Parts: sequence; C-alpha cells; structure tokens
Amino acid sequence: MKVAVLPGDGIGPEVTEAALKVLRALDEAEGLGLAYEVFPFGGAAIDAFGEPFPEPTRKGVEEAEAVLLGSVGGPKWDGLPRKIRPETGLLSLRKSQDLFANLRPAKVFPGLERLSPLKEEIARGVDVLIVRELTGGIYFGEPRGMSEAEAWNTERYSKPEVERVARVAFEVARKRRKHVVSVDKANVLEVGEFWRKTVEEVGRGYPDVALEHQYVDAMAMHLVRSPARFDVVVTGNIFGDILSDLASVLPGSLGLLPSASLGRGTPVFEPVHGSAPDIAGKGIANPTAAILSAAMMLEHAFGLVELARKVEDAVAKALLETPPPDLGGSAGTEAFTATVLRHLA
Amino acid sequence: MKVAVLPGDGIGPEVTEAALKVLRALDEAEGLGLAYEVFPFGGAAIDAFGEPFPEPTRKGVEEAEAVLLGSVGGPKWDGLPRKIRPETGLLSLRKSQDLFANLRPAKVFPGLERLSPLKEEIARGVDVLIVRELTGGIYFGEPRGMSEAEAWNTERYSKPEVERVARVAFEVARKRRKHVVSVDKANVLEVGEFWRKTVEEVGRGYPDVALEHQYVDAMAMHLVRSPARFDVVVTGNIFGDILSDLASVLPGSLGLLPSASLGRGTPVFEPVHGSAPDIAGKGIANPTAAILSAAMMLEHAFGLVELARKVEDAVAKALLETPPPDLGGSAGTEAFTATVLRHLA
Repeated sequence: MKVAVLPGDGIGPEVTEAALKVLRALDEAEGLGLAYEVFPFGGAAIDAFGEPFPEPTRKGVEEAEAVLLGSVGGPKWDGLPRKIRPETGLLSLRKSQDLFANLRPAKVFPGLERLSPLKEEIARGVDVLIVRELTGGIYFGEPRGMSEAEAWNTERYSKPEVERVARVAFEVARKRRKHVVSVDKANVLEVGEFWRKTVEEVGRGYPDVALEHQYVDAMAMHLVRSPARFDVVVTGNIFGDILSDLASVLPGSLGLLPSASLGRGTPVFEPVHGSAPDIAGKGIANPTAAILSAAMMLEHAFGLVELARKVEDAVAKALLETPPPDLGGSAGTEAFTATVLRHLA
Repeated sequence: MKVAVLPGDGIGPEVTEAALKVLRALDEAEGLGLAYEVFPFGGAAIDAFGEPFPEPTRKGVEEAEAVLLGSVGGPKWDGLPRKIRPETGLLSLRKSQDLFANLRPAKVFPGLERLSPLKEEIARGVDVLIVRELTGGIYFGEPRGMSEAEAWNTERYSKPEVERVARVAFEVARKRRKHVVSVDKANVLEVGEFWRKTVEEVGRGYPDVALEHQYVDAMAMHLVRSPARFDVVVTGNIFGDILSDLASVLPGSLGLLPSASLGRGTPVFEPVHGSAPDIAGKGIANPTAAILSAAMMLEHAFGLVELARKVEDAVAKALLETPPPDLGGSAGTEAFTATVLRHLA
C-alpha cells in the first residue's frame, strides 16, 4: 500500500509518527507491503517553498493510494494572503482529488461514557458515521446574491451529485452494520423529495443494506435522544455540516475524532483537531485521532476492515489503561502509542 | 383581559379548563378583569359546522386580545380533504392574525434534571427560548422546482422580514435575562451576512439587551454542551425549526412544553403536545403545558411578567410534589391543578 504522509504543522509530526508506528507494526505482522513517503504540506511548506501545497506534494498525492494527513495551520500564517494560506492548501488538496464525500464518525468507546454530555445510559454504544456531501448544495448553489433590500441563496442538487454521495454511504455501510439513514426535508422541500427519490432508487442495487429516511429536524432530536440506534447517516452539504458537528459533541472530546474524504482521486484521512502549536515538541499530544485516521485508511482505502477494527479495539483499551493528559491522565504521545502497540498482538 | 378559548379535541377540553382554573384564581386574587369565551375549533368544529375554523370563531379571535388554544386533530379527521382538516384550521388561524414569530421555550425545572438526556450537571439551569421566523425563508422562497435532472429551492429574506422577527426577540429578551443570540450562516451564505447585518442594526434601538451572533452549526454543539448559557435565540425559519426541535428534547418530556405565536394580530398560545384521544375523559392528562401556555399569555400578551413567573414557580413545585402519570406519578389532571393553585397563594 502506497501512502503519502503529510505531517503538517504543530503537533502534526508527532501524532503522524505515532500512527506510522502502528502502521509499521501491522506491516511487520501482516506483510501489508507498506510503502510511504512524507511530503511538505501547510505551514511548513509555506516557509520552505512559499506555498502550502507545492508541486512535489501534488505529484506525491497523485502517485499514492491514500493520504495520511496531520495538522495544518497556525497563527504564524494567519496573516497571509488567502491564496497561500495553510487552510487554502487543504481546499486545493480536496479539489485536486475531486473528493465529494466527508466521512465523520462519532463513537463513544466503552468506559468513556463519563466524558459524554449525555447520560451514560444513552451515550453507551454510540457509533454513528455521518457521510456529508461536500461539493454541492446551498454553499455553492446559484443564483445567490445580496442587495440593500434582500439576500438569496439556492439549495440546488442534480441527480449525479446525489447518486455519488449515496453510493459511498452504501459501500461504507456494507463494512459496518449495513444500515443507512438518508436525511432530508422531503415533507416541505422539492430538493428534499428529489433527494429521497434518488437515494431510494440508488438503494435498489444494494439489497444487503437497509435504507431508512429521516427529516433533518427529527434527526436532530434522535441524535440527542437515541444516538445509539444509528450506523451510517447520509445527507446534503449544509445538513451534513450541522449534523456532523452535533454528532461531534457526543463523545465529549474533539481530540478523539478522525475524519476522511472520499471521491474520484486519492482519499484523504486526517484528525479533526487542530495543530496546537503551544505544545509542539513536548510529547504529550494525544495521537488517538491520528491512529484512528490510520484505521479509517485501512478500512476505506484498502478494505482491510478486520485490521481497522483491531486497531480500534487497541486504542479503546489504551484510553482506559494509559489515559492521555487531555483525558485526565499522564500518558504522553509515546507512552500511549506503546500501549496501543501492546494490544495490537 | 379578553381571552378567546379554543379547547379543541381529545384532551383539549380537560387541559384547557385546568389552565382556566389557574387564570380565574389569579383573576380573583389580582382583579385582572378576566373575560373569556370558548369557541369551537378543530375536529369538534368540523363535526358541528363542517369546517375546522368557522366564522363565529374567526370573529371571536379578532375580538380577543389573546387566544388560549388546546389540542387539535385526530385519526377521525385524518382522512378528509386538506381544505377542511384540523391541521389546516391551525394554518388559517396563524395566517388570519399574521403571526410571524414562533416562541418555543425549553426549560429544565429544578429537580427534574433526571428526565433530561443530558447529564444532570449540564441540564441544570437550562431556560432557553427559541424565536423562529415563520413566514419566510426556504420553506416559501422562490424560485423552487424539480425536474428529472435536478431540484432547487431558494433561501430568500427581505429586510422587513428580518427586522420584525428580530424586534420580538429583543422585546421578549427584555422580559427575561436581556440576552439575545442571533443564529445564521454568515461565514458562507449571503443571506447569513444579510441577516447578521440587519439584526446588528436593529439592535441599536435596544441598548439594554446584549446581542450575540452564532453560526447554526456551532449553535447545535452549544445546545448539547452548554445549553444553560443561553436566554433568547433568534433565527430563520428552517434553522429555527431544527434548533427548536433540538432544544425540545432537552427537558426530557414533550408534555411539559408550551408555545406561542406572535405577530400583527391576536397572539396564540398553545401546548406543543397532541390531542391524545385515547385518554380523553379519564382525567390523567397532564395540564402542565396548558397552564404554562397560560403563563406565556400573561407575559407576552399582557406583559404581566411577575404573574407569569409566579405561575411557573407553582407548576415547578407541583411537578415535584404531585407528579402526573407521564412523570412516574399518580396525580390526575385535577389533583395536579389543585397543587398548582395551592402554590399560587
């Protein structure tokens, strides 16, 4: 497996290496034929090359089968022209690979229910994966405009945009508990009915996955009341943006969340947390999200579901055994990784 | 105070009378000059007059200063032409009075934190009031359409639509903790920036109320993480529909929720719960939402904030002392009301 590693800024290098320590361990034990190369990206790239997504890195991403991304950005590059900012480089990466689906999982690991803002009885067993359409919807729809008297924006979707995001939700579900819930606003909106109609049609080719439809307002209530009853949720851009953020707060810690973006090109896997420059080089940075991103990579980029689950079980145990600082513990980056590896046998 | 009472269907008559028992008690003790008349509405009206919102009732609502509404609808009238359905009558009522703002409070009464899906530490102290714009936005915006290839809907807002809903949020806030949070999607959408711009301008006339802006996706997270830090929240139609439903689940019981709709005409106050025909005439129906609707009426229709708060404190105590069936208790409608009245002295 050819992996392009883009450590990035702040704690990026540290947490990314921790994930590689896990990947190399699996490679030794299973002979995955792991081949990777680290390329400059983000702030580190601006300071070295003048741009956040330099040519060699662009080629590297094209050459790879997956991208393991660290953290990007920082105060140091916040005051630069948009065209060359770290954040912009992320946009360029996604666009170059035509990634149209954003996978955003929220899971409450056993024993960590205490960290959830929900009562332990309801937080228990949560393992939902939100699939959000990234390229269309009201965020890009036209017409759009503003005047002194009014403002307008258009929520527009064509059949192919809905079909493609829907297909990844079904493929993702096949690797999980085979249940998808498509979220729309069909009882009021034309696009809502169009969306539902298309997803029901696309579903016909996936007889092994159960399809369910839900209204966005109702889904918001279910995520707080009975979040444990879902598996895969697929929805539009703005709805997915809201629902994934809502689902984010369920585990009670942003540091634990991994994320992925799938599409036509090389898939990208990255931790949801920022670079946290203030603690760069001290150890201490929680590598959970980076390691879990590595697991997402095995599952979605290579289909190694059995292995991804093994890595996931290992970190679950590591969180209880040697909790990192952000979880009221003292286990630094290396200590935590050692425990993960300890359970990967 | 001239009040038009529309008991409605199912448990409507029972719960509405319980609220009147509270209003009459206050009227005796304070000399409110309460004057009310009950008019046929909803299902009861269809069976008696052939339509859910008959002429005498329309006139009655116009003649009144406020409308105390019970429950409406039922399986018996579900299979009728839309034009004459109970639900349609509600639409006609709102339209006839040009009510453009929907007040939707969610409160976790002290001692009832156990009922919340949130941990008791965070459920404690929640008292948020969502003000939702009812007449505009994507639900009514044009253009809108659907074809075999695509579908579209328009989120459009004119300055006067934003200005008016914003003013009620400020007036409502003045009666509460004087803090408003306007929710938009300004960092991405034109209408979002237009909305924020207008609400900041309108706010200048209300120096005694603190104004804050929040993004809808962020607000979703705050409502689950730190819901106790808000007072009044004002937002658009679709955003308000989602956020009010989300906020609804916080107290852990739909039966406790009251609601109001303000605008140019006679304001309407009604419990959020349905008619629950199956238990009509048995007693047992929880009158909390109806009594709390009566309190909302005193506050918003007559400005009797001090009295509304007194009624609210009474029910709070009643819920702990003589819990109704739906809260794991045995107190029927009358028993519960008696306790409320007991504390209204």
